[PDB]
Amino acid sequence: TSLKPRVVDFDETWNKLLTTIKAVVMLEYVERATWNDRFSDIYALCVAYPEPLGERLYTETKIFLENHVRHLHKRVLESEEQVLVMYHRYWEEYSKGADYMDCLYRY
Amino acid sequence: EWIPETLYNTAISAVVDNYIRSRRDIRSLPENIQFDVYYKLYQQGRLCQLGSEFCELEVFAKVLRALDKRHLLHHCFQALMDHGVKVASVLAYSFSRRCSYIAESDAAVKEKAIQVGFVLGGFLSDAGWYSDAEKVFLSCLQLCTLHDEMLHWFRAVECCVRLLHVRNGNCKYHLGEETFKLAQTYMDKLSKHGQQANKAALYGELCALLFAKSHYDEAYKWCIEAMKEITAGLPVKVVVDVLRQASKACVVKREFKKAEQLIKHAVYLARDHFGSKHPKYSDTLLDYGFYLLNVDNICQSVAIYQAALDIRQSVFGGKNIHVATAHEDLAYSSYVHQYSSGKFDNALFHAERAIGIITHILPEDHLLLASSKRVKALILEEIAIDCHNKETEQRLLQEAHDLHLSSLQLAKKAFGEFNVQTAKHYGNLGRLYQSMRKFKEAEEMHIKAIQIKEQLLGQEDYEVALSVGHLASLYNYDMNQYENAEKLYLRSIAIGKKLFGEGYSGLEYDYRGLIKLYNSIGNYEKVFEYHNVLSNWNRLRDRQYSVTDALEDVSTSPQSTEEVVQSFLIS
Amino acid sequence: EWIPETLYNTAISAVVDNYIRSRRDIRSLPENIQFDVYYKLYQQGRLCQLGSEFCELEVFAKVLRALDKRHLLHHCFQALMDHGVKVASVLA
Amino acid sequence: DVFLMIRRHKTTIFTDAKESSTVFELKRIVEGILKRPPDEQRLYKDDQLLDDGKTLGECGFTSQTARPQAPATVGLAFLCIEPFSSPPELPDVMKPQ
Amino acid sequence: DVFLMIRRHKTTIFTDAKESSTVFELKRIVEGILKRPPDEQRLYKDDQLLDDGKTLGECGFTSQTARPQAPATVGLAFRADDTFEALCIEPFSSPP
Amino acid sequence: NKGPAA
Amino acid sequence: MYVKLISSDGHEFIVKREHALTSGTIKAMLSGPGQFNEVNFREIPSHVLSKVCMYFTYKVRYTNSSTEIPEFPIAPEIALELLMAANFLDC
Amino acid sequence: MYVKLISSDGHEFIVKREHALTSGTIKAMLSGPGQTNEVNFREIPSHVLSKVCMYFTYKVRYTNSSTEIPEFPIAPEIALELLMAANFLDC
Ligand SMILES: [Zn+2]
Repeated sequence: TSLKPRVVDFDETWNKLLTTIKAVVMLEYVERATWNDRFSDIYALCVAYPEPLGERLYTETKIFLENHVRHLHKRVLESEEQVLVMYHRYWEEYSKGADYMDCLYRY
Repeated sequence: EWIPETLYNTAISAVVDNYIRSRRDIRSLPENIQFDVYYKLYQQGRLCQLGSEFCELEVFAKVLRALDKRHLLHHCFQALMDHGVKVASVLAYSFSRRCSYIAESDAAVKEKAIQVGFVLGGFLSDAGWYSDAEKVFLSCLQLCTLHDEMLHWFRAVECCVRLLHVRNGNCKYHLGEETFKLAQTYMDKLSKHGQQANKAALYGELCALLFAKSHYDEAYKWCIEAMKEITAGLPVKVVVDVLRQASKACVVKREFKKAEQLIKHAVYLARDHFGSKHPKYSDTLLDYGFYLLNVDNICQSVAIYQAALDIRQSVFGGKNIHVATAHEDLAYSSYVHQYSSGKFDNALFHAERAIGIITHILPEDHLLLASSKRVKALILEEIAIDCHNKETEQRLLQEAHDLHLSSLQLAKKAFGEFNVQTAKHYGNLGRLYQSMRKFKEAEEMHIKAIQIKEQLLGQEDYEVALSVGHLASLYNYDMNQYENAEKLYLRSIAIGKKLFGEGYSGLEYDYRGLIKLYNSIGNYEKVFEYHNVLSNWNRLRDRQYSVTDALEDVSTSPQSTEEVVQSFLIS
Repeated sequence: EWIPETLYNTAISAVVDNYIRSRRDIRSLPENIQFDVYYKLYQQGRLCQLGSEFCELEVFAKVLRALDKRHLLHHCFQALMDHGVKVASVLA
Repeated sequence: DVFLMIRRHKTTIFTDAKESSTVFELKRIVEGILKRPPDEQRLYKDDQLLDDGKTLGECGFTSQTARPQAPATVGLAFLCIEPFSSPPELPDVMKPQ
Repeated sequence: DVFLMIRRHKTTIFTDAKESSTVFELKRIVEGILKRPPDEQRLYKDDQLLDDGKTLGECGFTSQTARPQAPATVGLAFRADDTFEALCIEPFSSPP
Repeated sequence: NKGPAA
Repeated sequence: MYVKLISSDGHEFIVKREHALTSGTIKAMLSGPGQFNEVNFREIPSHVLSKVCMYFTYKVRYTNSSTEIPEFPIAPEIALELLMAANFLDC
Repeated sequence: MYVKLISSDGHEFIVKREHALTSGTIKAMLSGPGQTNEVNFREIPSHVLSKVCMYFTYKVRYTNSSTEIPEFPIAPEIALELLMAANFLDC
């Protein structure tokens, strides 16, 4: 369980990562134990054996946020006559969340 | 102000001093950790322990993935090649040995080998070890032609574009044509199966192979073909490689306007993505300085080569073939810059290094020696003229006479008798025989240099005009038939002002030739006129010669990637 | 004309490519083989790999008993000194 | 030329035949060792019986898969092919321990 | 300055003070971490009795032997059931 | 003057 | 204000916040939703984490110091493990 | 005319006689009171002998071959034991 490089499946680790990262953006309460663990799994994926899962992680979080803003853009688009209050409603939940995700992906 | 060492750097030195006990478990470290352990071994000077693990392909596979610190791997790799152990040769052999073992294996394991082959083969191609990069690329090409799938021909064409690049720098031009023909087999097969492969980089390699064999008509034809298929989605390294070798074909085609808009953008684009201390950036300057060398931009042509060499020297260690070629251009640039002054002090030292680096790493019959030994012989020729002691002159001219014919024979074997480079040596020998007092042999050499170089280039070319000047300078002094040189000199000035204007360096020795020709027969109505021409010559070029380098000349480029491509193509 | 390579010379190329994973296993081989393994190190140019195999007195003694090819051994021992490794200083 | 081996229980025949050589004539070579009739013995590549009429090149035993470095394999029956042995596995070294 | 590795069971309390600082005022630092009375814990400096008063000058370790590069340790435990527990410090681990 | 271009 | 660091085996390594923030990782570990003090390490064991906390006090006060800085002592056996945790802690 | 070969596991490696002339040790089995000729080869296992007699077919066909001879693949895992047979058989 040490931080030595090791072979780790990407689907299971991403799925366990997907729960918290879905709440890191679009701010929500996340458990203390999760934040410590969800930073460890990033090291375990970028230092994966025998090939680092950094290209996969970068292109899967990008496609994760691809399905986030697009799903968020639909809600703002259908909210006619109140786009300004809705745009800032999610921007404060995203711009801080973007720094929140940048905080998690430091390594 | 005594900033404490980072725990990252502090722990690096903590395991290097205990390397022997923990040697096995260092290979289990992460790649970012692993590289800094090895780079510290070079910094401490423990090259033997550094070379104790780069000789394994698997260890060197992880190290090659440190893309940010690739500039440090090159400096360590060259250090090992000066340290002794042939880490380039063993890695190529070890990769080629393991490559043939997965021929019957699945394509999942196989595809990893090509990925390893391209990063390792590309690195050795960057490091200059073309003789070992070829064996790497030939192995990965073999895998791509085993199982017939659409992706396999998509990378087989990617081997032949780089196979043709490691054979252009290794002077294997005879095998270069076969690779291009072999490339068209998979390229056409991919085109039939609904995939038009990009013929931009692959056509771009002929812009150097045919340029090397002085096939300027064919190279410029392939210069246009290569430039058409460029695309903004291509890698920047691929794009800049096309522009450099396309610009070179324009310089020898006696076209200057479209060449500078190509190569300056090549300098700008290379400096942007890579930087000012990258090997690809320095590769552009040598091609860029080739433009400045032929447009009589002599003042900054030496500087741009001096800048180019310093980039390679900071990244490519000591005895490296790329440093020698950088040494080669700077050695010749100082040869023409110090022609009137005679200060061939650093010119010979760069030339001496050019011989020194290549002879250690390349075979004695390699063609790059012929290019390298030619310039050093030109250094020895002008040195013997400037020296006062006649005993020194008679020895150094023979030493230069040794190099030219040894260089000429290598050119003759690889290029054929009817080629510019073989005729280029004939022009050198004619000038050499003038200093060697073999005037009758000088006459034979000059007529050989002018009946062959002019035969295929045409009646109007830069180098043909100089070859006339060599024989024009002959009849003025040794043969003393001034009627022959009267028509010859008139040709030298004629071609000189077509492209270079009046203020050209070779024209100074041409206008002076007419006065010297006229002074013998007592003609004076033209001597007074041509003395005013020299006064016009002495000022007009020096009116517009003020100090200005080329790195800030290009500066930021208003021209974009597409603004340069279409402008050159339509014109 | 184009003779096939000897099985001994083919197998000696197999171990030398696998040197990292079998460096510790090569010390148990007979004395008439260990010289060939360390000779293939020098023939391929592995000067730095060979230094770790001659600075050790325990394994250099087995190579020393292969006196049939001592003329080849004198060249390898001289090669490392020009290479830079002071095997003689370490052996002493 | 086509090189291949046959194993019934523990035997291994390293014989050679032309790419157009058929199946009937190579059983005579096998008869010289096992002393068994050619019609009684039957050979089995990739769990498939081979006819006597078809040649070695018509069943897939071509030159590239039957090289003199790593030839193609085929069974034999009158399958009970015994594996040779398990080589001592080598640590990956590069793999973390 | 004098640096300490005062610890108890799983705790590895990190703190710093001056060379002439009182040993008593270090307990106020511990008071600000675990929210315990200063007399609740007992300082077992090198498995022996250490008075609540005194000072770090003559405590038994100075700035030279307690640099941040290698600070010294002092045992600690809290009084449970009105009885002062003995020191119960354990090694971190046993790496190979 | 000086020499041919390389 | 004090930050509690727990290793893999549960042994805690409380230390001041100011000396902790010299590490980019722990700066990006307490920040975000973890602001709530308390962080945990699933992979890092105690013996190496004890040395990291030892380094934390070393960095802050020896920064831009006029005197010559003594070298940081690292055990030869801990040297490999501490280096592995150096990049992860980014300190 | 046919030369047999037994292994540690009892595997049979009956092959052609003139394919075995490359290794002189096999001829020593045929020589002496050995003159199929019974041979005992217990110390060398079957899996490595699957490459020993495999080399014989490679050896005899490429004797004075006009084309360039491809290398004989020797797996890195079996490299150590196969080299034992190379010196033992003088092949
Ligand atoms: Zn060395």
